[PDB]
Amino acid sequence: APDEITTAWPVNVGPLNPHLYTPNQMFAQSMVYEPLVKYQADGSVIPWLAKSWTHSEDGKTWTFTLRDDVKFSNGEPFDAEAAAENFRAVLDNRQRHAWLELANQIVDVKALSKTELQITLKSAYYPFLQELALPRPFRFIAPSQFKNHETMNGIKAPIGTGPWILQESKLNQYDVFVRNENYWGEKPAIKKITFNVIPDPTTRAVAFETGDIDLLYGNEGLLPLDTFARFSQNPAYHTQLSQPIETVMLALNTAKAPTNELAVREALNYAVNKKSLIDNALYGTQQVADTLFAPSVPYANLGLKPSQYDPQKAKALLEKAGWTLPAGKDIREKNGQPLRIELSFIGTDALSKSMAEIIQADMRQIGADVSLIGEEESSIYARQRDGRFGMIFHRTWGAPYDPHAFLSSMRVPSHADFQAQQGLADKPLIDKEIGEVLATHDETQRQALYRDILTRLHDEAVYLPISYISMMVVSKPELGNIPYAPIATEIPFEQIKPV
Ligand SMILES: N[C@@H](Cc1c[nH]c[nH+]1)C(=O)O
Ligand SMILES: N[C@@H](Cc1c[nH]c[nH+]1)C(=O)O
Ligand code: NI
Repeated sequence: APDEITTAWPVNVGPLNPHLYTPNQMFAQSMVYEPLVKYQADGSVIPWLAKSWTHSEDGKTWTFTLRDDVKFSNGEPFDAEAAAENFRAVLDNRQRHAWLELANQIVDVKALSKTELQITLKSAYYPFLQELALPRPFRFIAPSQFKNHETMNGIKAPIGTGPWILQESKLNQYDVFVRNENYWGEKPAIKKITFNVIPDPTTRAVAFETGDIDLLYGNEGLLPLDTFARFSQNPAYHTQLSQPIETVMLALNTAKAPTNELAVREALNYAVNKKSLIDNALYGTQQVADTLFAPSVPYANLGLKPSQYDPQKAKALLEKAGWTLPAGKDIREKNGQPLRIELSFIGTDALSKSMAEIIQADMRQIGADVSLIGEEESSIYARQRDGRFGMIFHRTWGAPYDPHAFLSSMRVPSHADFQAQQGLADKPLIDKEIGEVLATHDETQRQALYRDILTRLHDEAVYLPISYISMMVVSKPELGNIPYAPIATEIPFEQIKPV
């Protein structure tokens, strides 16, 4: 049928618990569950599940007027008490959400009326509405689907209020979404969406060529990039490559030898030929990243000094730092210890593996011995949180997490960042200023705090920025131009109009 589409994703969508993370896929969570306010391209929010709201004079107590015509997909009603139960179920696992400051800010959530929801905060927290608009965790499953009054330990059926329903899910094969015919808002033209679980990038390309796939949508790992370029030349196909949405880099571990020496981290930053890396691994399709955030990110246009490819400088830095070449070897030594660094990455990811090989070859030219450790995704995430890495692939999160939610998350073991920053003398100051950037209502103070935080991180060579990556689309021409969602982790299926 024309109003049905088939697409692909490398893994199943997961249980679609609205209040957990791995292995739930964010775009899928955003198809089924909804927020109180909805994020916009211009950077604002609009009323969503909340029709309107008011706030106390001190800005700590917020009262939302919800919509009254909203039902979960199973018929049960969405009301303040339902909302209140969700927030409660979230905050029971508050430590897990500590990366997002709103989770540490909510003091109390009370259902006043059927339509009146009251939230109480520790402070007049300015990112309040924006953080409510995020995919997760502050979105709403039917309280009837809790397991023993909790969500943190699992849910029953993923029942939400969103315009899509998870109808069927088969492990390593497919997930199927049907339009929710009792959705409170405008109805999507598409009635059915079938996600074929196809882990391999090359297989995803082949599947598209068969005619069986209407739409591929995702980041730079979606298809091999030489194939995508080929596809873009094909008048029978449609392709798109958005403007950059986020940074891909290495996180260097400042608390683990030898990446604990500033001079090693700087030397590493000088050793990699990023342009050559990008041309070769990314097929010239992306741009070179010099800083944790691109200068187009709010608050990040700071004129930070780029590290250019300079192996001469790199080897000079190392020499001064006492890392010398012993007779008969090409790897440097300091106190009888070889300059070994462990680079961990997801072994099944083609792009990471390819970049890692390039990077390893680059560092060998400065006398650094990089060992590649490709592992399962879960093992990689585990190393990110406990700090068991020398260098680790890492990326930023896109709008609207960048930069504020991403900096916030640095303060706890969330992704790699906290652990990578442990060895820095000024780490406690950085964490303090991050807190202050989230607290201040003065733009001028916020500009300064961002400059100070981002400048330290840059000058202390915590990261090795590689590239700024894009979204890509491959589609049948009959679907027309495919739009992008304001939240980079969401896919705007509800906006696709078949013929
Ligand atoms: N935040 C997730 C990791 C993740 C992958 N993609 C998005 N987030 C976790 O720690 O479980
Ligand atoms: N750690 C948060 C934020 C994030 C956005 N993208 C990846 N992570 C989450 O996974 O929900
Ligand atoms: Ni995450």
